[PDB]
Amino acid sequence: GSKKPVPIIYCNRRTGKCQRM
Repeated sequence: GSKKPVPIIYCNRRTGKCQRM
Protein backbone atom coordinates (compact mmCIF):
# COMPACT_ATOMS: atom_id res chain seq x y z
CA GLY A 1 0.00 0.00 0.00
CA SER A 2 1.47 3.30 -1.18
CA LYS A 3 -1.02 5.07 -3.44
CA LYS A 4 -4.57 6.13 -2.59
CA PRO A 5 -7.62 6.95 -4.74
CA VAL A 6 -8.82 10.55 -4.41
CA PRO A 7 -11.21 12.17 -6.92
CA ILE A 8 -10.20 15.82 -7.26
CA ILE A 9 -12.71 18.25 -8.77
CA TYR A 10 -11.49 20.72 -11.39
CA CYS A 11 -13.07 24.14 -10.91
CA ASN A 12 -12.03 26.51 -13.70
CA ARG A 13 -13.16 29.77 -12.11
CA ARG A 14 -11.14 31.47 -14.85
CA THR A 15 -13.31 30.16 -17.69
CA GLY A 16 -16.36 29.72 -15.48
CA LYS A 17 -16.45 25.93 -15.74
CA CYS A 18 -16.06 23.45 -12.89
CA GLN A 19 -16.12 19.65 -12.88
CA ARG A 20 -15.48 16.57 -10.74
CA MET A 21 -12.80 13.94 -11.37
